[PDB]
Amino acid sequence: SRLQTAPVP
Amino acid sequence: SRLQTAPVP
Amino acid sequence: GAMGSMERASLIQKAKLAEQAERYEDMAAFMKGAVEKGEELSCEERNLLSVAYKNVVGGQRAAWRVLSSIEQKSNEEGSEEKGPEVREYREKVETELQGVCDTVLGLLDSHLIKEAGDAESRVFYLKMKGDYYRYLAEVATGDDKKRIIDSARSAYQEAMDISKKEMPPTNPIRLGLALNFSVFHYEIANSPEEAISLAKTTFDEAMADLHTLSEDSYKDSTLIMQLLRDNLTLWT
Amino acid sequence: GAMGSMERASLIQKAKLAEQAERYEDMAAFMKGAVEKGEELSCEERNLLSVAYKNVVGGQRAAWRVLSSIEQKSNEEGSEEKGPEVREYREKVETELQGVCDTVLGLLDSHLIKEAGDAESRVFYLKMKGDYYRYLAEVATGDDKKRIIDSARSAYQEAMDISKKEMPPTNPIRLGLALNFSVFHYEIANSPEEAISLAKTTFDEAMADLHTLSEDSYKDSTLIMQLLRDNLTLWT
Ligand SMILES: [Ca+2]
Ligand SMILES: [Ca+2]
Ligand SMILES: [Ca+2]
Ligand SMILES: [Ca+2]
Ligand SMILES: [Cl-]
Ligand SMILES: [Cl-]
Ligand SMILES: [Mg+2]
Ligand SMILES: [Mg+2]
Repeated sequence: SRLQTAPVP
Repeated sequence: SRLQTAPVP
Repeated sequence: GAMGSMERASLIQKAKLAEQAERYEDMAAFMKGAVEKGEELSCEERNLLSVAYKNVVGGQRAAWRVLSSIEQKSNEEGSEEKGPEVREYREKVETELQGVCDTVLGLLDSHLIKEAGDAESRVFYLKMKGDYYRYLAEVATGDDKKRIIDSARSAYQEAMDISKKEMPPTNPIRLGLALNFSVFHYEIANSPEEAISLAKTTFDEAMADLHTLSEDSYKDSTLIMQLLRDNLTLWT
Repeated sequence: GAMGSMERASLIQKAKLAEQAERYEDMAAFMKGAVEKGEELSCEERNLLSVAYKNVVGGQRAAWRVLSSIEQKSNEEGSEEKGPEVREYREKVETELQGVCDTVLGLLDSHLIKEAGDAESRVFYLKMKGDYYRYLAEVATGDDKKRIIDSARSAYQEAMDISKKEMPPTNPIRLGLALNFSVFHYEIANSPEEAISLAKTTFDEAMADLHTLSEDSYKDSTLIMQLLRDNLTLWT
């Protein structure tokens, strides 16, 4: 992967 | 598939 | 318009950057600006114009289909009535799509087609005219629909007549034109037999000319031929 | 503004339609209009607002990264100088991104945050404030950059303090806040050890509270926990 941030529904 | 038309580069 | 102060070469450079960034609305505005400089377009530039508007109108078409489907479901018996909002928003998207189509058709009429003398350019532009009238047809209702369909058909026919006289059966532009006119016949003009006939004849005539091609040209032609085959498989 | 004449319920209905159609710029305009009606937002409505702007700014961020990379390549030694166009177009995209961020921050300041009394709403909005300052930080240069970073940090901290006092360690909003603040530390504030510490502690405290959850809540929490784990795997 790369870094991930919070998903949006 | 479904129907296809011409692609664009 | 707003691109009036930018150099033609800078507009083309930025169109290429916008393609890389997947910023297709920007790409279309840059290429509209380039067309409005009034010089004919090169083969590469014609492709940039086509890529830009196809991606913009493609987004609109997809959204319109989603909304039309929801709308049609709401107008079934036993559907709880939820007010005017679905129809309103579908009409908003529809109007924006019609506007993009009208912009492209405007560019072709003022003055890309009339200044196009070579077969490769004239066929490209006439195919595009057919395509954008066909996109208008997808959303049209009634008598407007009849005249729009005739306009698409007429543009496609003119392109076909030139392409048959002036281009080899393996030419990608000729193949893509035939592919799209065949879909026109099947989906818009309610002529599935004409669609199937056109796709088959186009495929078979290209097959018999492949022997003349270089490895790279062979790859370009066979890619579009496979699209004809895929449609024929669906239709028969 | 332009949504001033549309009912609040109609704006929310159309936001949902625009989500289905993947028309996120429209979705954002509808939700801005709903916020400007001046009533607090429900949990579902807050999610629609977040979805809309995250998709808009995400497109801009992706495009900006593409353009920044091309720009940086052009400013290497032995790079043929091609004029101002790359910098110009990167600045255009950058300005549009800054404008979206400023619109969101404006909505939070006028007056979503001050009217948010419950922890679930206040933490949501303060996280969003942190996020949109962080997006501004990604493109900022120099002294502006320092104040923008401090603004992001302050918003995230305030959110963390509330979430720790008022929400369980498995709460999805609390988990997503911690995920994003950890990325802030790693990517923006040049504090990789703080990033790793925050992600680890957050993960371990959620793990120990999973036993309290229903099957559905368990699924929601473990999804975000896996994101913390994925980052930790990259970083260590
Ligand atoms: Ca000039
Ligand atoms: Ca000419
Ligand atoms: Ca009202
Ligand atoms: Ca309140
Ligand atoms: Cl509307
Ligand atoms: Cl620009
Ligand atoms: Mg209409
Ligand atoms: Mg700037």
